Parts: sequence; structure tokens; C-alpha cells
Amino acid sequence: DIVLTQTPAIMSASLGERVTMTCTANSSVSSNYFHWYQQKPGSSPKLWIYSTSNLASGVPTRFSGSGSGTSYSLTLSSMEAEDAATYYCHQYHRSPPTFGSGTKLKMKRADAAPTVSIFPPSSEQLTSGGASVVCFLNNFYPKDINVKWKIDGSERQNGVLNSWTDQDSKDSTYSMSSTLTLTKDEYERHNSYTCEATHKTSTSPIVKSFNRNE
Amino acid sequence: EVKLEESGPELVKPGASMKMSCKASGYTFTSYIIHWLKQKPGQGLEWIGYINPYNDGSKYNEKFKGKATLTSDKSSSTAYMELSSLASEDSAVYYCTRNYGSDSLDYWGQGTTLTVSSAKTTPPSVYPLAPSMVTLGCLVKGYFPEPVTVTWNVHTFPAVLQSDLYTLSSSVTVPSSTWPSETVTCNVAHPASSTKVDKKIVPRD
Ligand SMILES: *[C@@H]1O[C@H](CO)[C@@H](O)[C@H](O)[C@H]1NC(C)=O
Repeated sequence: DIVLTQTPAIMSASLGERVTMTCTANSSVSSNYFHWYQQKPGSSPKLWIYSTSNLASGVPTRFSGSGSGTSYSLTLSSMEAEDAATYYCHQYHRSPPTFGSGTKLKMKRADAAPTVSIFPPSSEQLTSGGASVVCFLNNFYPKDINVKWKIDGSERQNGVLNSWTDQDSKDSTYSMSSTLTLTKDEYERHNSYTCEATHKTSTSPIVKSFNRNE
Repeated sequence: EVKLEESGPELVKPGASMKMSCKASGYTFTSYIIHWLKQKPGQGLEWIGYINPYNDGSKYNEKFKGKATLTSDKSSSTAYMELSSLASEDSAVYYCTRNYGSDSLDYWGQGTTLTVSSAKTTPPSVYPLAPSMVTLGCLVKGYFPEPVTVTWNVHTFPAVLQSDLYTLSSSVTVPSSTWPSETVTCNVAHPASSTKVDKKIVPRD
């Protein structure tokens, strides 16, 4: 089980940037049996480069591959958004064949502020004794973002589930969902619920609230 | 055209076994080896073994030679992987893929997600998220296992597991003149419980 070490583990690139990523082996591997794969989230790997430098069918010519012995690389001459993916190296010089832990290539793009929306518990949910407040933070960049929940102006940290989308295929932004779940009893004992997003695009937080009076 | 069609996602209890399938089409089944690989979320690929359907010979990673059994049926051009004595750590996406020139892996199945857990299969509770462009959504709560599909009539967020139940949400952005004059409905399917929900987005009060 020949160890393959890919670097960088994570990297970003703007449209047009040249990208090179490396795969280093702990033992020598024949170039004929060294291959690369591309994988996007939720889908299967596809063969990308085979036998070090041959492009798989449908792979655009801006890709190339190179190497021998213990050092291999994949090169992207000009980054496009469809190229954001994880790339994996593969050796079949020895059984068991092994693969790298991947270089995750992301798209860099202009900063963008999140569009924030807040939603109270549905009466359906309340009927069953639960109360979830939901906040969506849509189409922002960069990924780094701090959502805070406040109840009558006091921070709540417990009972919050946050989920991020992967970079959008078209605009390369992220979106995020934040769900604060309380008991119906706890929820009905306060008036205002506030979702606050801090993001580098504003010195002030983007804030949405509702009150149980409207 | 070559295609490898894998069987659906399965939830299995720890201690049990399961067998998944990989139906091949578009080439001579016996002329190519099929490999099987495991990929846990966030991680790279780990090779399990391969099947040669010509002579029924399979070859294993030493790590899996106990747990995994690779078979094939020539008549239906289907390869199968059985995993036994399952535990949490077997939860992963499993791929079959065809061996091509110089043992490159040229065609891949779509993956079979295996979940190993003691948790109860549970259908979702679906809740409407109601307040020029207006954002609506729906909260899909209290279900197990993955996956759920959400369809409207869009951002759909990956599910988050807590206390063996998943929470997922989906947001939709329409113009003001559409809602609430029109019906807006999020359609949730949870194939593991064979359930669906047609939830109308109703205004409050
Ligand atoms: C592989 O090489 C790295 C880097 O030189 C080393 O630290 C690591 O322990 C090696 N792994 C094995 C299994 O020999």
C-alpha cells in the first residue's frame, strides 16, 4: 500500500490562473500505471489523466500531466469554474493499488455579502411541541462567516445546526442554513428572535429579526 | 455506451451483512475486471478488491479479505460485493469501476451509500418556512437515514445529523406577485421509509 502524498491539500484559484498540484510517492512507480481522477461533490470520480500524461476522453486540453519515479503533477493552464473539484492521484505499480488524499481546488471570486432571511416556527411544528427558527444566508463569498442567534437580545449557542452548500456551479458563492431548535415552551416565553451574520463584506452585521407580535 | 449501475442506498444494523450490486452494460462483461472501492465522506478512495468475471477470480486488499466477498453473475452481467459483520466504520460510499488501459479506472458506477447504525428508520416531518423577490423554504426534520430529495412545485442544504435524526432545509426565491396568491409547495421524498410529503407554504396567522 504505497503512500501517495498530494500537495496542496486545499487551494483556491481565480479564473485564468495557472494551477499545478503534486503527488509524491513513498516508493518508485511506473509512469504507465500512474493516473489522475477528478471528483465533484455528490458524484463519482471520473478518469482525468491516464498513464501520467494522456487526457481521458472529454478532458479539455488546458489539463496536462507529468512526472516519473516518485514525483508526479497535474497542471491546469487556465482555471475555469467547471474545474473546481477534488483531484486524486492513483498508482497501480503494486497491489493494493492506492490513491492520494486529494487536492481540493476551489474557485476564488469577488467578495459578496449574504442575503439573509429569517423564518419562525410553523404552527404545524408547534402543534407537536417543537420550535425551530431558521435563517438562510445565501450567495456569499468568502466561505468564512459567523452566524449568531439572539433571543430578546441575548445570545443563544445551544441547539443550532448549521449547514453550508458546496460552491455553486454558476456563481461560485456559498450559501448557509442555520436552524435554532428550542422547545415550544422555551420559544413561547420570549418575543424576538434575531439572526446575525458577520462577514468581511460589512463592518456591521447583517441582521434579520421577527417578533411573536406580528 | 459503457455504464455501471449500482444498487440503491442501504441502512444496515451493526453485526449484519449486506450485498450490493453493479450491473454493467455496453461492453463484453467477461473481458474486463471490475474494482470495488470505499470512500468515507471527506476522504480519498480505499481499494477493497477486484473481480475478474472471466474466471470468477477475485483479489483482495489484505485488510478486507475477511469482510468483503466479490462475486459476479455472467448471465446478468452483474458484479456483487458482500460486506459482513458490519460496524459504524463501514459507513461510506462504495464504488464499482471498470479496469481499462494500464489499470486506469475508466467508467464508474454512481456509488452506493451504506449506513451502518442501530438507529430507527424514520420518515421526515416537513414544515413550511413562511415570512420584490421573496424567499420561502421548508424545514425537513427528524428523519433517518439519508437521503431525502427536495423538489419545489433554489438552495438545498446538506443534512446535519443530531441524536440519530437528520435535519435538512431548502430555500426558494420567487417574486412577490407569485406568493401568497399562488400555491407554493415543497415536495420531499424519503425513499428509505417509502414516504413523500407535499407541504403547502401557508402564510402565518
Ligand atoms: C512516507 O513518506 C513520508 C514523507 O517523507 C514519511 O514521513 C512517512 O512516514 C512514509 N510512510 C511510510 C508508510 O513509510
